[PDB]
Amino acid sequence: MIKFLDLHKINQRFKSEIDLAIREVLESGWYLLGEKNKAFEENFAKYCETKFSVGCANGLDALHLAIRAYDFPKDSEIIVPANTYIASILAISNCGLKPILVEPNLETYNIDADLIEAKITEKTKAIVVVHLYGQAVEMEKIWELAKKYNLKIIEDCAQAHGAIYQGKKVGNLGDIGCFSFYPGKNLGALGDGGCITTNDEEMATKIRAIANYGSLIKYENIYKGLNSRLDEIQAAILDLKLQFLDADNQQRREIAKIYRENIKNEKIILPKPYEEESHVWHLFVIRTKDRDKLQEYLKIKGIQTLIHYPIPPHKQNAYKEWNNLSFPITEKIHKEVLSLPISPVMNKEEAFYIAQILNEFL
Amino acid sequence: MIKFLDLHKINQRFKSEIDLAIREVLESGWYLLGEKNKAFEENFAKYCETKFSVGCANGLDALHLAIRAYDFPKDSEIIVPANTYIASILAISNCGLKPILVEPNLETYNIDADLIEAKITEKTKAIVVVHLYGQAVEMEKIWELAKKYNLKIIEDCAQAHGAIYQGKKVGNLGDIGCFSFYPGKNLGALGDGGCITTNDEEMATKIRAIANYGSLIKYENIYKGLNSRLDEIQAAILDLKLQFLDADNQQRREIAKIYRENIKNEKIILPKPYEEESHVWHLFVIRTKDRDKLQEYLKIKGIQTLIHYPIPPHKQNAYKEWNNLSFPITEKIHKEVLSLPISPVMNKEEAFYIAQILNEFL
Ligand SMILES: Cc1ncc(COP(=O)(O)O)c(/C=N/[C@@H]2[C@@H](O)[C@@H](OP(=O)(O)OP(=O)(O)OC[C@H]3O[C@@H](n4cc(C)c(=O)[nH]c4=O)C[C@@H]3O)O[C@H](C)[C@H]2O)c1O
Ligand SMILES: Cc1ncc(COP(=O)(O)O)c(/C=N/[C@@H]2[C@@H](O)[C@@H](OP(=O)(O)OP(=O)(O)OC[C@H]3O[C@@H](n4cc(C)c(=O)[nH]c4=O)C[C@@H]3O)O[C@H](C)[C@H]2O)c1O
Ligand SMILES: [Cl-]
Ligand SMILES: [Cl-]
Ligand SMILES: [Mg+2]
Repeated sequence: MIKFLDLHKINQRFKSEIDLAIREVLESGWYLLGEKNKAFEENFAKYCETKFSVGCANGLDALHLAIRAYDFPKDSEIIVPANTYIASILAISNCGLKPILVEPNLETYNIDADLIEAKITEKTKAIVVVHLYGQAVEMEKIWELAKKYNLKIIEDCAQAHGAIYQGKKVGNLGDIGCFSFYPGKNLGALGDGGCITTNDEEMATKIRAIANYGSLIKYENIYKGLNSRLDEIQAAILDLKLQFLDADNQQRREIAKIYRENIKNEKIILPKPYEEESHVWHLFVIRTKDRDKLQEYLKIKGIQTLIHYPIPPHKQNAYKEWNNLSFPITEKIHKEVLSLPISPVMNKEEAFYIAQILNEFL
Repeated sequence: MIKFLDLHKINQRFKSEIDLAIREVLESGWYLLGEKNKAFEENFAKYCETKFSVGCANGLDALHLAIRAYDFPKDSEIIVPANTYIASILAISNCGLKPILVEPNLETYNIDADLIEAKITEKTKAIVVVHLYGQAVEMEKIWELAKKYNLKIIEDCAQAHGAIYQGKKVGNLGDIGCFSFYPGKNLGALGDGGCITTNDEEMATKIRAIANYGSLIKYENIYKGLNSRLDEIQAAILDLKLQFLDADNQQRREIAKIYRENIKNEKIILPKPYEEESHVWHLFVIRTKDRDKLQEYLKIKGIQTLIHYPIPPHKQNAYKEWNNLSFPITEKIHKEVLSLPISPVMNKEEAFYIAQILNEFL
């Protein structure tokens, strides 16, 4: 069976270094809010070329912190892509604000910036751009509209660690970037973890306070806070893995290159980034009309696949109130997408096998 | 320097077992939602004598999950002790509900059940009882009022793992129990972690869903959820430490016994539990009129102390709107309390040293 994502094999490359990093935390007797978090924040900010980074508990919490720290009026709207993973939208709902869905461009699977303005109202306060599947959103028209309406740009970078647009890294393309370090991400922990990136020192400080019960000074609570911290053990593992992130992303890109050049099936639509540095290939997403039949065929041929995603947020029981809204581009994507195996440790001869098996489906 | 709480020394007792447990998780390649969480939940439910336990990210999240899962009307009130750690109150605020503060009994530092009814309204939906410092709340009058008004009882058990009232463990004294496993707690992880305990299978299932983005079935979201999980590494460490929790609590109780029998200073008020099994001695809290002078004297004598707590929630900037409300019993406690060193690994001869140093303060 070709595995979709072999996390044991990804992390086995660092077995001795992970052991030493965990043992350093255990021997420090400091498990939270410590030197490994400080070093990881400094190094991840440097990687994104932001002045600041603040660790937190997971990627949804990163988004919740970014929105909550703005303290927008309770009737505020936040624009968000209709086809993202449900967590990008949950963050807005969980802050008590109104998500306003905008279709992706079918060509990019990312928010269509030329559809946003039609949904801006006097209540709009922010845009959550999602760099979906590893592709950076083309930001030029988002920058224009954000400034025209004095909106904040909140990047959901959970799937796109290291992606580039106009020479800037995701996490440095708006007011604040929000990251997941869930174990399956392009930079994965061995547990839940997240961070924000920003150049705004006052927002970095406010988020660091809110994520620690609202406290920067022992015994004192400035804000009504949350509890959203990155464990020292996980910061230590992330800091050692960060050194290899560009190389891992390049390894992914070489699998994507095999698929993009060797799949020749007119009934399968391949991902096509606008620039190679814009895509770090968290997910390699194809579209086909017979998606469930293709997944079963591939399974019979020894190839594990997952769907990102089969049910869009507005069709979930969670968003029952939206189930009769029409987002036909999003609906089509969710009926047609399948994710092919891709990772930094995947053998290239498996990608050639998969490409020819896909060509035999036609 | 006698340390307040030596976590390295607490965890050093389990050095080889923690190494083996972490390595089992790493070699499984399953870091979340796995066998260590299943085993820990089963064993912690058995320990509390509840049918169910659901792991989550931390103790505040445990409380947030318990309240959120009830889906109370948005104008609802929740009764909570005025003198608890601020997180018990943050959980209510963060769910968009109205905290209604009730004074503790000065004799117990726990909610005065004979002051609750005066603050019940038609909007009251629950009581958050807090087993503060390790002492179980006397529940008989809380049970009576909860049933009279059809209120839910949500136990904040963060400080009281293993405490007993009327032969039942904290976490089995209401509708749902909420636990912290923050590293300093009587059962501590090596990172953030938490759980709920309950006999209600439908609430356990709903909380497990909400804590995993609202999803029990892959690709499907029943509820608008959060991301609040217990890492497999932390569940593994908690499960091995749970075997020693009663023995660690008894070791704490023996330090408390030294303080309670050997401090003879009429200007210092000692903690006095109603039954020995009701107190697991997370914190050993004294009161004195010259609290800041006593803390500095003890520091000069080589004894580290902390304050639980010096600023009550209603006086915090976080709750600025409450800063002119009067809770004189809570205010007095916060001006007078100091916590003496106590832990399962503290040397008993240090407790005798501390007791005689306190007697020399008079
Ligand atoms: C745009 C966007 N925004 C915010 C978020 C929220 O970030 P978070 O709060 O940090 O999760 C996400 C998360 N997004 C991801 C989402 O895309 C989805 O990802 P998925 O690929 O379907 O997830 P997975 O199935 O758990 O992992 C994939 C492979 O990995 C293997 N695996 C996994 C684990 C955990 C393991 O322990 N061992 C394994 O071997 C099993 C699978 O084959 O579901 C996850 C729970 C979310 O974190 C997002 O995409
Ligand atoms: C009633 C109630 N409800 C809900 C909650 C919320 O639970 P949570 O969300 O899980 O935190 C609490 C938490 N309550 C505690 C609260 O009592 C307070 O506890 P504290 O004793 O003042 O905390 P501490 O100073 O961090 O730890 C004490 C000693 O431990 C040493 N230490 C600590 C750490 C973390 C370390 O890594 N290494 C060390 O050596 C240093 C100190 O000397 O602050 C904590 C952050 C909360 O988690 C509560 O009391
Ligand atoms: Cl649209
Ligand atoms: Cl009162
Ligand atoms: Mg965590």
